[PDB]
Amino acid sequence: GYDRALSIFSPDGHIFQVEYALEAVKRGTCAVGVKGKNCVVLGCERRSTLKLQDTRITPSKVSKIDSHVVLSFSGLNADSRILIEKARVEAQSHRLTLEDPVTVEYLTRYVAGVQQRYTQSGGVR
Amino acid sequence: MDIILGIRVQDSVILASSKAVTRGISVLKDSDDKTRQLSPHTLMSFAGEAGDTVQFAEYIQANIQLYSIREDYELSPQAVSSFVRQELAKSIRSRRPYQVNVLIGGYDKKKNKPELYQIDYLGTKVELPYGAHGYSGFYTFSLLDHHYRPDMTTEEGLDLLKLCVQELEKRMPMDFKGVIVKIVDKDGIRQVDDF
Amino acid sequence: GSRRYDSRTTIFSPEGRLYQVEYALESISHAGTAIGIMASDGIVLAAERKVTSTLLEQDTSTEKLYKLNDKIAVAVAGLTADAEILINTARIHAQNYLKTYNEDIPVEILVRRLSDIKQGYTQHGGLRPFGVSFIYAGYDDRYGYQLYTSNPSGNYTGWKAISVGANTSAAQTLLQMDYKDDMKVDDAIELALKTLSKTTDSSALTYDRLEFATIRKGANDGEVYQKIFKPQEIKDILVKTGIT
Amino acid sequence: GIQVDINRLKKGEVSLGASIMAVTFKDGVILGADSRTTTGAYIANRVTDKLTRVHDKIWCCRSGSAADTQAIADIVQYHLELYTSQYGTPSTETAASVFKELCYENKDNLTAGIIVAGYDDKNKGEVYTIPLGGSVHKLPYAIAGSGSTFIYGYCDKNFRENMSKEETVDFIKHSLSQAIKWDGSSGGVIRMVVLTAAGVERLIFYPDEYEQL
Amino acid sequence: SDPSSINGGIVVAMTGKDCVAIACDLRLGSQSLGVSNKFEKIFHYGHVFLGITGLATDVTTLNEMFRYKTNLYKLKEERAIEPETFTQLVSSSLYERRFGPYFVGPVVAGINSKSGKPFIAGFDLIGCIDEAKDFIVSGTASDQLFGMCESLYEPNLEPEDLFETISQALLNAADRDALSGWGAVVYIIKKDEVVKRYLKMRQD
Amino acid sequence: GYDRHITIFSPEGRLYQVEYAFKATNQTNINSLAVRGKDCTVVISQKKVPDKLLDPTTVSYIFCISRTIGMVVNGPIPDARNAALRAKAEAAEFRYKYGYDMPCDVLAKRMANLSQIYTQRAYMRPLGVILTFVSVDEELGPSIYKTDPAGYYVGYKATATGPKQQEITTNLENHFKKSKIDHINEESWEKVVEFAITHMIDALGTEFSKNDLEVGVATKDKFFTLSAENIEERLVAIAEQ
Amino acid sequence: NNYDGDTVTFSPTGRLFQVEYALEAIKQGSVTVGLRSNTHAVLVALKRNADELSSYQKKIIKCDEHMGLSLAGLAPDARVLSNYLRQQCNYSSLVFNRKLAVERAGHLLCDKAQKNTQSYGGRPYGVGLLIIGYDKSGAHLLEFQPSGNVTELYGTAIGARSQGAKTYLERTLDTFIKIDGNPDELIKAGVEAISQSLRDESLTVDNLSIAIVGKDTPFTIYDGEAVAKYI
Amino acid sequence: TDRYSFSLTTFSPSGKLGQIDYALTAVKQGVTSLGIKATNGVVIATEKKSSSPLAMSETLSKVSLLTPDIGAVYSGMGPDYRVLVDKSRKVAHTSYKRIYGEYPPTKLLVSEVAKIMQEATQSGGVRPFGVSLLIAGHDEFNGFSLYQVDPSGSYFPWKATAIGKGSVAAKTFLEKRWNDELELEDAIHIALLTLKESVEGEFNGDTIELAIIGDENPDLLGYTGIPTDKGPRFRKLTSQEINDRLEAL
Amino acid sequence: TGYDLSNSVFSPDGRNFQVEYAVKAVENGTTSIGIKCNDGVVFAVEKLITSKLLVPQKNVKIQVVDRHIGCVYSGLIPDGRHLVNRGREEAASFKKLYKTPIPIPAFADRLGQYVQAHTLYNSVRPFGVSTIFGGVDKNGAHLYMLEPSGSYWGYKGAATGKGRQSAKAELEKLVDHHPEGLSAREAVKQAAKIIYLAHEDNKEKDFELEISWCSLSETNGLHKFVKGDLLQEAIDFAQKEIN
Ligand SMILES: [Cl-]
Ligand SMILES: [Cl-]
Ligand SMILES: [Mg+2]
Ligand SMILES: [Mg+2]
Ligand SMILES: [Mg+2]
Ligand SMILES: [Mg+2]
Repeated sequence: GYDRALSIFSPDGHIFQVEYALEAVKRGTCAVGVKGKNCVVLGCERRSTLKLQDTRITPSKVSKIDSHVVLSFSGLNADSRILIEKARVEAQSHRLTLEDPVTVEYLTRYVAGVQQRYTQSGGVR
Repeated sequence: MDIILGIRVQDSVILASSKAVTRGISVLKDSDDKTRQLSPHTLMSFAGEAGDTVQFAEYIQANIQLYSIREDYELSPQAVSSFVRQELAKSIRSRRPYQVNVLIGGYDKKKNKPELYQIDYLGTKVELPYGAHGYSGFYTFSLLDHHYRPDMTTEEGLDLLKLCVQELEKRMPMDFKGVIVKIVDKDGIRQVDDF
Repeated sequence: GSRRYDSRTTIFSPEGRLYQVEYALESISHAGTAIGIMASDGIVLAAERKVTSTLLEQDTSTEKLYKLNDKIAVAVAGLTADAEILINTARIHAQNYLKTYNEDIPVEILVRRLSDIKQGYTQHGGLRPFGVSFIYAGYDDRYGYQLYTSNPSGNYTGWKAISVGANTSAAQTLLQMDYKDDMKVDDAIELALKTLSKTTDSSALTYDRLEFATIRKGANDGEVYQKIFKPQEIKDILVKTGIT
Repeated sequence: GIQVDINRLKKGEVSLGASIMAVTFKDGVILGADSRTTTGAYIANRVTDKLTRVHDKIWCCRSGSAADTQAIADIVQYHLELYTSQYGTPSTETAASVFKELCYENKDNLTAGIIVAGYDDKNKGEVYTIPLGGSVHKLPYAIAGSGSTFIYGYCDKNFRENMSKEETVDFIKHSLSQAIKWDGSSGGVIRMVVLTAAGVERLIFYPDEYEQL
Repeated sequence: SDPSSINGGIVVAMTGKDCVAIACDLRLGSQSLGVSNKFEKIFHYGHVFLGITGLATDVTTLNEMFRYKTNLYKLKEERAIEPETFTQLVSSSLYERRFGPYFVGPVVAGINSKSGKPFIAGFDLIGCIDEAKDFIVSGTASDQLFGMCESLYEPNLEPEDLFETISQALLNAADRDALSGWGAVVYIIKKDEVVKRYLKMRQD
Repeated sequence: GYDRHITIFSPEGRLYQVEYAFKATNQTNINSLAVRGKDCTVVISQKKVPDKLLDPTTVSYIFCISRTIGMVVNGPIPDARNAALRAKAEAAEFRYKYGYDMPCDVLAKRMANLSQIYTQRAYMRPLGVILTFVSVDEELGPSIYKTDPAGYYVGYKATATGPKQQEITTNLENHFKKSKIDHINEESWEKVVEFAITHMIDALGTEFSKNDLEVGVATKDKFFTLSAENIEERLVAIAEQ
Repeated sequence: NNYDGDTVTFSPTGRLFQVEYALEAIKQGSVTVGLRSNTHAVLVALKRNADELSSYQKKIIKCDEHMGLSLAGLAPDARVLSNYLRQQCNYSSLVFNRKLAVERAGHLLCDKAQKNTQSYGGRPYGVGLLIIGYDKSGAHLLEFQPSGNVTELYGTAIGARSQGAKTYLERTLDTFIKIDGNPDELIKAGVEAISQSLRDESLTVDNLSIAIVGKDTPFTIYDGEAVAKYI
Repeated sequence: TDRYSFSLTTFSPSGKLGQIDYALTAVKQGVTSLGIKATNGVVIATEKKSSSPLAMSETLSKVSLLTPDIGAVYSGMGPDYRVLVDKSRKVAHTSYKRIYGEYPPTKLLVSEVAKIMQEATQSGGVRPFGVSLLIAGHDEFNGFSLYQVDPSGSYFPWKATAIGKGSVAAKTFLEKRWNDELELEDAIHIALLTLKESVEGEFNGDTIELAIIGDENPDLLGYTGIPTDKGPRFRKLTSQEINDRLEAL
Repeated sequence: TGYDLSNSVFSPDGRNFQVEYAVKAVENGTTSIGIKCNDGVVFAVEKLITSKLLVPQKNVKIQVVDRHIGCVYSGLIPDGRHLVNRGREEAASFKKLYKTPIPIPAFADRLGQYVQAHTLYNSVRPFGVSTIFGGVDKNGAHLYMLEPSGSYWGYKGAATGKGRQSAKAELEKLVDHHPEGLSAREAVKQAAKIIYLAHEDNKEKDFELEISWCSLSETNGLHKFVKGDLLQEAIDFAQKEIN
């Protein structure tokens, strides 16, 4: 298996691969989240250099993880699908063992844990 | 043993399932619901080896719910039944097979038709107007051959079902503590509380 | 050890870009142009063969257009060898779905899985990405006629009309100009060919330098037919639209 | 009895119940065997060759399962050919060790009663016997197979060390003659193989001769 | 406990003059209990027909498997699979599961589109091919079918006459078997047309 | 320029590591020669023992691969022995699996395919050796097949290998132009060895003692190497004519 | 320079720089002293602290009832190697009912350290060890270096300014070797030896660390008020 | 252990795959080989560049049988070709004949070979194959066909083509001579003419290697009895058979 | 260039510079020798006394393989130990399968192939030792010397280390003056002398002598160390010759 340590420290104490990943997020379309008294609203930007699009079938920017939780993102589109899939699986697994749907904090903690694991695992970015 | 029945009528599918859970010479529970909702318009009843039944039902339930979230779309009863059959078909040649028999009652929203599938633990699928697993069939099939009509209403189907339960209560050796009845139609799944 | 010779294919640049994905897209931009146009009653796939030789066997050839199943087809842009690896995977995935659910695979599901495979080669494994861009053209009973595109990054998007490969900038402008929503298949056929005829690097567009296909509901009553055009059928449709 | 030797075989497999023996003498060593192979009471092959070459001047007598002994002998021949390419001619002891290793390590799955016999120039004639368990036993002479039970008495009384070639051939002929006469699993022709400094000589003896001894 | 006779069922195939026929019963049971009278055992992939008797779950599984394999075949080969080739594919696939086999008795039937020659073939559960000019039989009433076919069959029958012979063979065999019957289907296959007929038989 | 360190293509379509493996061949500074007779195949090689402390009997570049096959190597002894051990194993396995002795040309192909793998796979380096296989094959008769680090192999009427290979090659070429045949028309192997030594003396221009040469002979059903006294006897016969 | 990237590379003069850089980590480590007579063997170690608010880094580790070592360099690497020694001592007891010889202990450490200097990916151990013990052939003192080299000695010292203590022991060789049947006098000689490596700092109660093993003495470590006797 | 688990072939900033381009440069250096398709057959041919006159050129076969109805020839690196032929023969059995009980059609075997060459372009710790193949073959439903396969794994069907040293000139020569009404004997004649241009030294049956895919050969089958089995369509022309056609040239 | 940075890489000469660099490590090490005699072999080695604190006689460098083979080496001592550990596994599996103890030529190739294997990949380093070894088998006495490249030959006499040229010169004289052969007891005495003469190339630190031997008559074909009276007798002989 490909083992190379791609994410590593530099003399000044930075992990450049993690910081360059943040630049990819800075390139991505804008996403905003605002929570009110009895609701939360997720807003998302869609760049208008793409005409002749089919909005029926084009992947939506906001994704349902379970019937009560949603996930939006900014950055690489292909990467986001992998996190969403893992999160959806974990959401069903939680209902199966705990007999109760995930909390928003738990689902976040899981997704954040996956992201972290890719910062100190060999062979991955 | 356990009693699970199914009757497809004009506009709905009706599933009846026994409430008794027996271990040894003791009826441990008399209010057990031997079914899981796989999707808003698909219901699966089950019966067989202890432990295996619920473990299998919930495993399927989780997989169908995962599909629904991923595609934001409900799988047809035919598609769900085929998925369930394949899982049982894999299972039978495993180290330890699931000894579970199921009935899948669903309402296909695209076709606007009710559908009833009977699948045994070997992975043997059949679509039927009426179905049953275990020793129940030895009484209910011949009874339904006589009394069943294809164009019946949901109310006529419930009276036809009452006729089955009465016969089973009369001639079955074991006390199965009545049945929980559920109806699947265009408006989804609901339970008949007084039976 | 071996560290010395590792290119590190799956890393970020300081600007937050994937080197190998960007360079794979640069490769694809030199490939023969492929166009997809979606109409209300069907889909058109048109593609330009890469500088044809007169002694090339044209009728028994397949370079650009491939069949994934009875309802779905793809137009290729990039390395053909790479595309065939992905095509056979896609063909198998479609048959796995049919075996499991006794229903033809929904177009998006097939596209997503094929795009997820490409994504994997950019995040792990230390291998180079697939130098291929697809245009997916297919039909299902949920969304009807659909056009998608995927590229080496593993990102996919849906389209009404789209081009991949060479001169996409010029091609997309022309499509954006003449396309409209209430369009028919026969009109879309004419748009596809006219667009290629103007964006082509060749002197004149001829039958022997093209691949063409349609996905209509033109079969008898509520069923979809895939037509991969023969050489003579392309020759006829080229005269009928007044290009030659 | 002999049954638990034959009770070992897999159902329906060819049986190599046998009258095999190897005898050292002044000039070297002689291997001897019958030619009968059975499937129950049917003789599958009446002209079998149970004396088999694993090296130029290292041979073995096979008994038990035909399949198992053949598979083993083929592997041993392979090992000794590879040994010769690297280290030169192997000793008879070395050959017996390779046989033992296969028989012992696979003692549960195998039924192979093998006698190993060879000629060195330093060590002269040597005989090693390897029974079912996978143990090794170096002896002046050895007998084995279903028919050997009937000639323990005869062979012990008649064997002498430093016999001549003609005497040893007579000793083997008379012995196997009796083993064949009494054992139903043994019969056919009496094959022999002579191992000396002179080379390798094959001998055969037919019923009409040995029966009326 | 005997996989091949839990569900029950029968398939038979015959050749005629420039045609083939394949027929099956409709019963699916659980030992003594009859469960379904709509369970067809004949499938087709292009112009090649496959009938399968034995354990019902494996009948279903193998149909889905050969649909899978013939679809990929068509995409790669750019043509429909022929009966002779398909027969080999069935044999390979069954023997792949030599020491954990599908409990089935499949039967291939069809006409080669190139040569026009009528073709039939049968298999055991581990994939031993049984080729035949005249007829192939399979299922819980195989003995009965062998008896009916051997006596009723004659070579070079016309499609209309062949229909009567195969139908009478299946019906009278099924009525002497407890686990077979409950309806029947007969396929008559010509070079470029295929007729499917449902037979009236006793429902006990 | 890391394309010169591992086995990948250079801009001009070359594999430099393979080319440098060829130069390692002549590191020992030994010349070899192989010829075919009617019933036999003879291979000869120079033997150079510079150090006085060496046991000359252990200094050898000829190997007995199987009973029938012999192999002479041009190149460093560690790689030579590496190749010899593998060839011995492959020949033994072939006999066990397929029930007959591995032919000389089949073994050559097998070792050549192994050599090819080292030219394509990066982690394995090529062996810096040229393997010359000789036998009297039961189907094809007297045979000479030679393998190099590139994975190339071919049969030979006769051949030579080493630093002064070209001089030996043309010497043999001129003989076969004259004789008009593919082999040495000679009954006994003894005189085929005498031919081989004589033509090496003419080509190289040096005289040989019994300890300056190493000889291998292949006949039907056995390959063997000659002792110092066997060669001395052979050198006497050349001098007396 | 160009030949110090990894352990798998030789320099043009035949040196392994990654092994030499591991050796350098030992020189930076705090001083520790080892010495033995015929009856007993003694380890003396100067412990080091981060600051006045911190504890003093423990230098001595027990391996068995009859064996143990002191460390100098990377402490986690000493923990790995000492753990390996504990298992090997223990394997010898469970399988052979036999106390592991101090010489074999050294051989096992050598071979473990060596494998890390010939393979790609791994690294050499960054610690030096002084192993003492009493077995069937009397008292023993070993010196382990992460190059693989293990050496049996009467006395030695490793760490920063270890040359001072090593010179003292070289002078005192004839005296301390004959301190038989007297633990306290052998320790005194070790405490005086380590004192030749001190600069500005002196031996205090929570600074000094002593260990001993012998004929009728199991391997025991002395810290805190228990070493106040020897100041 | 093999620590090279990463790609040795990668995209350069310009979008080139360097190792594939360099492999094609190796093919350019290689000796000329060609293929021509007729109405009733296919011909493939090449020059036998001998390394030494002492070497027996008969033992080195540049034209190889893959199946009874499919043959192959190359230009580029000979050792790479040899192992591809070994792998190509085996894959014809494992992934087809052992499944369908019959030999694969030309296009599919070609597809399997291309897959092997594509993997050497992407897999870890390997370089691409330094060869271009020409594969001629026949099968019942597709008839006669001729394919080229490149180091990238790309393959194209041809009416006629040439690869290697003098391919540019050879392809021009074939464009003038090729028509859709060519008989097999005419295609062999044109092949020899085309090849004479690229060959410099001796030009005879001993220096030229040439094989055909034509009619079935019952005599080359080795047995009789089964009517359906009619023999291999692949036949390698002998040294004598070539020289006969060089007289009436 | 850069051809010397990685192992298993050919230079344009056709050389593996990493192996040549390992030879430099061997040349840096202490002197060790081997002497073949009438019916056996003798091994000897130079042990540099770094300090008074080194326990005499208790840092043994010569190693035994099986019961009949002796091994000594110069260079990186741990690399030599690793090689001997492999040798013992090779000798163990040979005796396990073939019953007879491993022959010396057979044993020599087992080491040779193992050392050669470490010149095939860049993921491993070549061995930093030249190993002199041998013993007595069925075919008589054998002496071998194995180098970092994997190259080995049979020897009448062998030497390696910092004083190899001095030892080689002294060995060449013994071969010339004793064509019929040298006895086992004589070879022990000569071995001592040659180490003392070879110590002139390493004369800063004084040294400790260590000798071992295998002989069909003297040691019954088994490997033994030279100790006590026989060792002191050999030292006295060497002391008398330098003066
Ligand atoms: Cl036998
Ligand atoms: Cl091979
Ligand atoms: Mg008898
Ligand atoms: Mg019936
Ligand atoms: Mg009935
Ligand atoms: Mg390489």
